[PDB]
Amino acid sequence: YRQPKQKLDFYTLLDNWVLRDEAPAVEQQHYVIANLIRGGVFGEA
Amino acid sequence: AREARSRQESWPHGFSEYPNLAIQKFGGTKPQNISQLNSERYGENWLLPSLPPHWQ
Amino acid sequence: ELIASGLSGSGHVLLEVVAFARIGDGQEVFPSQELILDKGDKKGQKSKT
Amino acid sequence: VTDPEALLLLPRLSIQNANAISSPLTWGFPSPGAFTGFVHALQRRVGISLDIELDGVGIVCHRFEAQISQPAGKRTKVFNLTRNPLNRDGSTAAIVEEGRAHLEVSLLLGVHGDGLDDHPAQEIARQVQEQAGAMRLAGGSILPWCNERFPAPNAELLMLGGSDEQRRKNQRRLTRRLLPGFALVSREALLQQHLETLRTTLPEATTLDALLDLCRINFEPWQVRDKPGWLVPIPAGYNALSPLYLPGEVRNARDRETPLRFVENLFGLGEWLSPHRVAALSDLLWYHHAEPDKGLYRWSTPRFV
DNA sequence: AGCAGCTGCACCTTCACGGCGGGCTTGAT
DNA sequence: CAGGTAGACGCGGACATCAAGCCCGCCGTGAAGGTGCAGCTGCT
Repeated sequence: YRQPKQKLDFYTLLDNWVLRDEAPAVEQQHYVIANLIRGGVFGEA
Repeated sequence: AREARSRQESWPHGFSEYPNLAIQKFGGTKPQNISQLNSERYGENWLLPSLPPHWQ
Repeated sequence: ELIASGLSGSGHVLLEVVAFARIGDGQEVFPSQELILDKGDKKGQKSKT
Repeated sequence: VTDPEALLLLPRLSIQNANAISSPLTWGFPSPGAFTGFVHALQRRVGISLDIELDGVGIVCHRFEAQISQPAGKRTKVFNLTRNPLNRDGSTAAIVEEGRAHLEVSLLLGVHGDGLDDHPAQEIARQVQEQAGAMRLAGGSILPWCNERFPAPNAELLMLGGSDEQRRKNQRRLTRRLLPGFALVSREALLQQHLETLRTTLPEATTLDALLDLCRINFEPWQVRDKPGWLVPIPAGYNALSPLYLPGEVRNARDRETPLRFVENLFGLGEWLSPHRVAALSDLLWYHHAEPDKGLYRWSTPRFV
């Protein structure tokens, strides 16, 4: 689930949120904040 | 010798490794004050090893 | 006077010197450093031996 | 010319900063010319008063350490230098490179003079050892053996004295004192035979010597042709360039009562053996050979093979 | 005023120039 | 003050397959040159 073809994964929604200032629906906002709660290495190249 | 070990295709030639060379420099950063052939090769006396074996 | 009697050709005096310095537990001691002019190339050099 | 009547054994000596760079093409262990000059200095200092003639040195080299470093990403090595004082006006001095090394080496030396008598048997070797402590071997001072666990004494072993079974017992009791070391010998006939072998319709002289030192990991199938033992190039003396000048003509000589002559290096081959596979300890001695009218001031190990 | 001696300055040559490794020696108590 | 002799200790056959092995950014500077000529002060 949450495959990059259907644009509903964490990276796509985060890059749409912080860079282009278009927030998604509230459930996907819960998913991206829960991703930031889980923690990792999310840096680009 | 790298990619034809299992093959019989081997050139009529070879190489040499020369382990444990040592470089020695005569002119510091202006080697032309020593001589002209010392400018052709900058330092690099390239001394050959002649050291005694270690017992164990 | 012993060093003077050795320096005047009479003997060749052999001395043994030991020094104890009290620094502290786990602190840094400073040996001699070597003069290395050619450290080879970046990404692997040492800059203190 | 000389065959020693007795051997003197100096124990394991230590040298702290010897000379690493021995020749314009070689580095490593120092030249045997230093050891022959050392035993001639011992002769000039002690041998006149005690009516003994000291000649010949067998080199052992129990251990050897060099002060070198390998730069990052290169397989070559460089030397660690010293920091000389400033010239004047605060300017740093131009660096002249030199190498250093630490040696632990014992050497046996053959005395043949008729100045050894029935009463002097052990005080001769003690008087030699007390004088060989305040001297240097290759530019490096001899370490003096301060307060430690157990000392090491000399030996004065007579050669002809004793039965032949006792002669082999004396050779075994001398060989047991220097068994964990090695020995440097000169192999010139092997180099000449390899010259005759390698010369097959092509002319070459000195790449012969380069051939016996490298690693021939190349062969048509790969194969690595080996060599008998540790073969190493050594500086075996000098060769003349200029005619011999009279003792007061060369400007800025070392002394003005000796003829001077400009020379250059020669190069030979040698081997590091073990001291238990030779069965002869009157061998392994190094001597000078001058030939003063044509240059070629050489030193070698005669009577070996 | 005229040699000896000290200090400052211009002149000169050359791009680093590869890594999967590579050898041969070591005792007897 | 004391304390045992003897002889022997088993066979067989088998030990598993599957799928994957991270991205990013950066690596210190300073000092390590002879030689010849012009010209400037100080001295006899």
